[PDB]
Amino acid sequence: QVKVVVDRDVVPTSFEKWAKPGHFSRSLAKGPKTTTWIWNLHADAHDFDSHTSSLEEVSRKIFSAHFGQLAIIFIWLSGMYFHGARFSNYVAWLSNPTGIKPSAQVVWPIVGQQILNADVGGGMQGIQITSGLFQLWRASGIVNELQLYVTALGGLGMAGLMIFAGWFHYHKAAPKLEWFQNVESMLNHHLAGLLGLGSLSWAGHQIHVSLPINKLLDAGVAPSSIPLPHEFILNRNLMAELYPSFQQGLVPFFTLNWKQYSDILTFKGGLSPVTGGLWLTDVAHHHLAIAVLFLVAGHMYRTNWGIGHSIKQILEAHKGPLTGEGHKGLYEILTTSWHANLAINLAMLGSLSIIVAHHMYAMPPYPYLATDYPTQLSLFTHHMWIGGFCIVGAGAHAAIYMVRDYSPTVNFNNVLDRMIRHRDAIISHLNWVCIFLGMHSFGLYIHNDTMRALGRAQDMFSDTAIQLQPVFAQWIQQIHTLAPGNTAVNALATASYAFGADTVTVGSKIAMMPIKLGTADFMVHHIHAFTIHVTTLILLKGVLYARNSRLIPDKANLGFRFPCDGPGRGGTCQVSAWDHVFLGLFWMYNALSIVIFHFSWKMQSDVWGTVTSNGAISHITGGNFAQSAITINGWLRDFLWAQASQVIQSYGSSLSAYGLMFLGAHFVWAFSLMFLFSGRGYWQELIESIVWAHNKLKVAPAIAPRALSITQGRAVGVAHYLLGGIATTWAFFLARIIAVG
Amino acid sequence: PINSSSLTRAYLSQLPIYRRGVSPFLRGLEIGMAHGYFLIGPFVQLGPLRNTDIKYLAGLLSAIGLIVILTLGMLLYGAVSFTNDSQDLESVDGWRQLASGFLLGAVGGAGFAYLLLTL
Amino acid sequence: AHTVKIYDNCIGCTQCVRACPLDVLEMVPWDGCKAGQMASAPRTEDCVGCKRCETACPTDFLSIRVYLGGETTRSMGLAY
Amino acid sequence: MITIPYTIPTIMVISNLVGVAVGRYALGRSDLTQLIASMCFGHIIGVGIVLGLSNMGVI
Amino acid sequence: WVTFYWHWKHLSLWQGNVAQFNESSTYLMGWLRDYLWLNSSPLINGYNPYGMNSLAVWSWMFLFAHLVWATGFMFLISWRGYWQELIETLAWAHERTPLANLIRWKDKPVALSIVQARLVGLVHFTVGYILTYAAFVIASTAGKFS
Amino acid sequence: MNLKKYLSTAPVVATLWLFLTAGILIELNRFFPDSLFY
Amino acid sequence: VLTPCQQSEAFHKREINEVRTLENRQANYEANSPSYLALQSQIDQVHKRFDKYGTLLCGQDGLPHLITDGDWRHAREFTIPALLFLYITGWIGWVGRSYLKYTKETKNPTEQEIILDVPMALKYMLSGFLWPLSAWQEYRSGQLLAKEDEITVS
Ligand code: CLA
Ligand code: CLA
Ligand code: CLA
Ligand code: CLA
Ligand SMILES: CC1=C(/C=C/C(C)=C/C=C/C(C)=C/C=C/C=C(C)/C=C/C=C(C)/C=C/C2=C(C)CCCC2(C)C)C(C)(C)CCC1
Ligand SMILES: CC1=C(C/C=C(\C)CCC[C@H](C)CCC[C@H](C)CCCC(C)C)C(=O)c2ccccc2C1=O
Ligand SMILES: CCCCCCCCCCCCO[C@@H]1O[C@H](CO)[C@@H](O)[C@H](O)[C@H]1O
Ligand code: SF4
Ligand code: SF4
Repeated sequence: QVKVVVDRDVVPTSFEKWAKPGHFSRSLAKGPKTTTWIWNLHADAHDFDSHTSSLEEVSRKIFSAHFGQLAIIFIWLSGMYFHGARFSNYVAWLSNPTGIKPSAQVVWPIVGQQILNADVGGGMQGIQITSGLFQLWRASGIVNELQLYVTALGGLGMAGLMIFAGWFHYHKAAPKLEWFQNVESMLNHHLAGLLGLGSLSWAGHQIHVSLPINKLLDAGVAPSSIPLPHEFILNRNLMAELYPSFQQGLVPFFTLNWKQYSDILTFKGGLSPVTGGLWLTDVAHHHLAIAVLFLVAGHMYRTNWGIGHSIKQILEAHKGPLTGEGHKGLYEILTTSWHANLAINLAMLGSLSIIVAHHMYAMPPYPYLATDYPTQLSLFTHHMWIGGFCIVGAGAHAAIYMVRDYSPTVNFNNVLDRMIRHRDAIISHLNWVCIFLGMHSFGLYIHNDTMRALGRAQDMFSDTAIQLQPVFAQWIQQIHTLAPGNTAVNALATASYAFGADTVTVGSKIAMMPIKLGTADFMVHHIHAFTIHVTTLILLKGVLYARNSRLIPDKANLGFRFPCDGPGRGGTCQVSAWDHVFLGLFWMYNALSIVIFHFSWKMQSDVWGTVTSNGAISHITGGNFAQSAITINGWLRDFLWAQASQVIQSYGSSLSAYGLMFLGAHFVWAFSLMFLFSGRGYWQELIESIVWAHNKLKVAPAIAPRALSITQGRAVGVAHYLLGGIATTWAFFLARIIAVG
Repeated sequence: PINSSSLTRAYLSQLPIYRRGVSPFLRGLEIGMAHGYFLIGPFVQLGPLRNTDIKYLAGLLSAIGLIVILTLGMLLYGAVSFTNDSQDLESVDGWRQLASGFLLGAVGGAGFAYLLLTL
Repeated sequence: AHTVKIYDNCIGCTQCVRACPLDVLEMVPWDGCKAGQMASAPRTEDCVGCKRCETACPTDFLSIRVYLGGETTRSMGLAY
Repeated sequence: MITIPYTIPTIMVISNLVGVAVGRYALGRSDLTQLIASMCFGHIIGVGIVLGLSNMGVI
Repeated sequence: WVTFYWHWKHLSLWQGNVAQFNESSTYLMGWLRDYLWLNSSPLINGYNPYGMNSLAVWSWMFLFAHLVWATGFMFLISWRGYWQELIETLAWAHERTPLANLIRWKDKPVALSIVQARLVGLVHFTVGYILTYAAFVIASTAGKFS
Repeated sequence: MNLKKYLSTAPVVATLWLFLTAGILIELNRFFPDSLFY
Repeated sequence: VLTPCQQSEAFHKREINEVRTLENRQANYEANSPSYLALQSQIDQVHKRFDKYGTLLCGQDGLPHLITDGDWRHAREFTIPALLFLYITGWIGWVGRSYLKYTKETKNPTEQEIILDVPMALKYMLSGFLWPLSAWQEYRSGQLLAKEDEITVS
């Protein structure tokens, strides 16, 4: 049944245990006799299934910690609304968006760095936004500074409700585990209550705010003659002029004459030719479809009223012959082990963020988003990168399930461990697919590299040479051309203008051009399938060989973050289920580095740029992809040598901070290698040879100065390899596209 | 266990090794009779001499250029491993007759493919 | 073989034998310590050399010192 | 929505009664939630039939 | 750093603009801008989709030696026991497959021990490093002259 | 009562000293900018 | 040859070029824009920047070089902030050494280093002001150094 039992006055709220660092771990409350206690203090700050095995106390800790995370997010969005309010040129940006570059952050005038304040127009300078906040505010209908101030102060208000909520839900009203293992109610309220009322209420905001406002701004009204969203609901008369179905009220809704709501809601697709964004009639209609569809979706989980499913009777019913037991056990796995839930939710969250990137470049949903190309780039790139990292979090927390929370009694002959019976046949065929795709994704590049270098360009893989025209992608893209007349019957335009008709231009800037895919785009998709399969190899090898390998048959007895076993078996460095995640972060850097190096160079050759008189065309590199992506000298020369030139000449100007975050990120990238290659068997008596020089001058530190441990001494090589490696492409990309677009 | 069924066994059991009794020169001559017809293929359409009228002869010379390396590695494998003289494929003499069968049957398959690029 | 040698610092606390997942190490009654024990390594033919013993050797400095010697099938720990 | 002659509420109560006819079967207890669940299902079906009947052909 | 410094000194003497050095060598974008980005222009144009010239060997060696220098990092960073528990998967995949389990190894497939692993990562690091810089010295000075 | 012990720890006093000397550098470089003499 | 910097040609070329180059953005605004006042303050901070580098030595590069010989004409260039700096991290180093030889003799020296005893810390922070003739007089007692500490095999 469903009932909420809540402990009250769980933990006293004095600052006493803040004076005891490492109070939480009895393995770590001994105090630092060495400096490894300092880093183990932070490596055990959130090992919640290592504090105490009692899942009640753990579950209180995590559920209260989420409110801390949402508190930091409301401080973050209240920060973005205040930097939109006081510091941004958003009010002036709302007048002419295609001329004024978006800027919020206005750099304080200290030595030199006042030159970072870019005169982006609007009469007021500051460093240029690439996050695209102004496009979401024009979409959301924020008119003047007042809604940015007020929505910022409401952001701090919700931040106070999340700090007070998390304090309230760890200390003075914290629930039991029976509240938490009541998971049909949790899905029942997140499908329906969170996402259902979220999309429904957001359809309320778009119909009663954005459709009148972004009809008026689509008509080009200055941001003074625009009435407040306030004034559209005192009377329907200001909206019946704009959309004449508001005159009928809700009466055609309750009589189901929904043909009448073609003014407010429609299915057109394509893009607005005036603003370069999606039709907010289509977007508001869309959030109604998520509204009714998710409120349908929420009510399939029996909680108290004996109507709905339980997950147990679903997973038992799929008792397939080739698995034997069926899915028996997974409702007991996913309601007793948090790390498995974190594996699933980080996989689907990360892949959702990748889906977000791919759906934002080709269907740019905000007005004047595809006009300013840096906000179009970096919202592909950023969501691609967190969309990467969360999949490695799936590959880690799946293994953290498999090491800690695996129990073969509940998990006996089901769908799960029958994989692990033939995990040699899993990982071996991933090994084969990785070699086959590596040959047939990169050997083609060494081929075109040699044939172009050997002069015989007749033997390359270009359109002129031995072609590799992608057949399937061009065919289904041709289906997407033929959607809105044939199959999407009530549509007008296609799903995007990456598919079908001629390009959409706003302010002589190409918003979206139909992307052509020939014989170079092919091979880069096989790069992506390749380096996706390698991360899948390391992150399934990290899970199927997590608990008990055939090399080391007791890894659960060693743990998750153990470094190794020893020099035995000829050396067993880097063998834990954590160490595969260590590897999958480098392959994350590889895979996404060539995803965005496909994105930011195919769409600087095939989509973006300007249009001139008589509708004539001009790309940024000028069609320089298919003759140049086929090689690597074309890739490195014509992309990394040529697109760097606006990052490198950026000194003396407002783009020079990217000229600093470019070199410094090469420094951090290069600085990771010191941690990756060496190890603490060097640094420990290098350091102790310095401890002689402190013992001579009586400057012996009382906390004994060890070197780092092994797993920290490689985790930090990841976290510098990625910070420097990611911030190189960050500074390169924003300094490339701000310098032109 | 799985992919170990009677259709698996009935397909593998009549392959040109797992079949019961064939002389090793013919046992390898079947292997070369397949593979020599095979390896002419990916040198005619995609080879470097597909532009002149040596589209078909370069498949012969290049493919036998592979086959000498293939039988050479066959002689290395039977030279190093398979030391005993049980006279079958697990021997020296039966393996080198398996390799010689693969060579002569492979060159014969090369000539058969070359004379079937006529039609 | 990976030659395991067990010196006269071995005060017989038996975290070595409990730490060895190969049973190369056993305890021998040796009247030279307080526990009367001193570890022995008779079966070093199965000794991997993973040095899991030397981690759990709470002597002054490593009564049991593993020297990496021969590399057989069993001492390399290959499955096949 | 018109009166007693054939209209959109005419083709709704048949969906409601076949909905509760499902509610006699899908754990067919005679409680409140047979009607609140099952009249809701036949309500969903009726809404799927009314306007899906409106687009392709006569209402 | 020695030969980068010498080479960017004498590329400023031989071209003549020593003022190009002395004003733009005391900061790091002076090196990466004024030396590596500018002086790899005749290197990296070593062969185009338009054609090639005599420096295509040095640009092909250039990209080649970046590949050597990055195959070093597969051994230096990613150490053994990953591959020691992955060669076991390949050995299962060959022991279990039909038509090829006849062809069985004599020397058993074992991942490289970490005395060797850091060595071969070191060797690809040197070969990639030194072939990259011997590509760049000769392609650069052969491109600005001759 | 024991908050002042938390405000005596290593990272907090590290921020309350490097924040302070950081403010010495910035406030000493707004008042006297471009200071290469002396 | 290091010319005196106030008369070097390329120096004043950089004066005209940077005042004019930064001045090019100043005509993008009206006479009472806040940015226009900010670039007024910035032009002031460039003419002051180039007048306050008058007694330096900018050579043919037009960039002010330095001299680290202790020529006593270049003392404000290098040696005065040299002695100043050595005083400052002699302060810091003597504070840290004095605090470690405090916490070496306490109850629990481990907990002393996480939680700094801000009473005794800010005692030693301020008391370590005269480290030449206090560290030197603790050196003459044979107490700054040590002997027979830890070492490896030989
Ligand atoms: C329909 C009701 C409802 C709603 C709206 C939510 C919403 C949420 N839950 Mg949640 N939950 C619910 C019922 C609900 N839950 C029930 C019934 C259970 C028990 C089975 C849980 C158990 C649960 C867990 C275990 C966790 C969440 C978490 C979350 C948050 C996910 C983060 C997010 O999307 O940020 C978007 C943020 C918002 C949309 C702001 C939402 C704030 C509005 C005002 C709704 C909150 C109303 C509040 C729940 C009513 C409490 C009653 C009380 C005041 C008397 C989100 C706020 C996760 C989290 O982050 O913890 C907080 C988490 O770990 N929930
Ligand atoms: C640029 C350097 C580099 C290169 C080439 C590779 C290549 C490879 N890595 Mg890798 N790796 C690298 C750096 C590199 N890595 C780094 C820096 C890390 C640090 C984290 C890793 C970590 C890593 C892991 C963790 C794993 C790999 C794996 C693999 C293999 C994937 C299968 C494949 O693509 O086969 C195709 C091979 C190629 C594309 C290489 C080029 C081959 C050309 C095309 C053909 C042959 C050339 C020529 C004809 C040879 C004959 C001539 C010669 C004999 C004289 C592949 C060989 C995986 C593995 O074991 O295999 C599945 C694996 O699990 N790597
Ligand atoms: C791995 C990627 C790759 C691929 C696909 C190719 C492909 C090609 N290269 Mg090549 N090359 C590569 C990498 C690659 N190269 C690299 C990495 C280098 C540098 C080391 C070179 C250097 C190079 C040179 C220098 C030259 C070529 C040339 C060629 C062409 C002819 C070669 C030939 O005869 O093929 C031989 C093919 C075979 C022997 C076939 C074996 C593979 C078959 C198809 C496998 C089939 C198995 C089957 C599917 C099993 C399932 C069915 C079964 C169960 C029944 C061909 C297009 C030549 C040329 O002129 O180009 C036109 C040439 O001069 N290449
Ligand atoms: C108690 C303060 C203190 C003192 C007096 C010294 C003194 C010395 N260190 Mg040092 N050191 C310290 C802290 C200190 N160290 C810390 C915290 C670290 C870790 C980052 C190091 C790391 C370190 C290395 C790696 C090396 C030295 C070396 C040396 C010697 C040469 C001088 C030098 O270059 O310093 C080096 C100075 C630094 C690396 C940076 C300074 C460290 C911090 C930032 C300042 C210390 C202030 C301290 C934290 C204040 C705390 C007390 C206060 C709160 C009450 C000299 C005896 C070298 C040696 O052996 O030469 C013979 C050598 O190679 N030290
Ligand atoms: C796709 C597919 C497939 C595959 C394919 C293949 C695998 C093929 C093969 C085929 C082949 C591969 C063929 C062969 C041919 C051959 C023949 C028909 C024979 C004849 C004979 C010969 C060649 C002879 C030779 C010679 C000469 C000429 C002279 C003297 C010497 C000798 C006798 C050696 C299958 C069916 C599985 C299934 C379905 C699908
Ligand atoms: C350099 C290096 C070290 C040495 C790193 C040292 C131990 C850490 C240096 C940074 C710490 C944070 C210095 C401590 C200083 C304190 C922060 C106090 C300073 C005062 C203020 C800054 C607060 C390793 O321990 C190591 C381990 C394994 C593989 C490679 C390596 C490795 O390459
Ligand atoms: C046969 C008699 C039918 C009478 C039909 C009346 C239709 C509307 C029913 C509700 C009456 C009030 O109408 C509302 O008016 C408000 C504002 O006054 C708006 O919500 C809508 O117009 C109606 O809902
Ligand atoms: S040596 Fe160390 S570990 Fe081995 S027994 Fe004596 S004490 Fe226990
Ligand atoms: S060597 Fe490896 S196996 Fe032999 S004892 Fe020491 S640890 Fe146990």
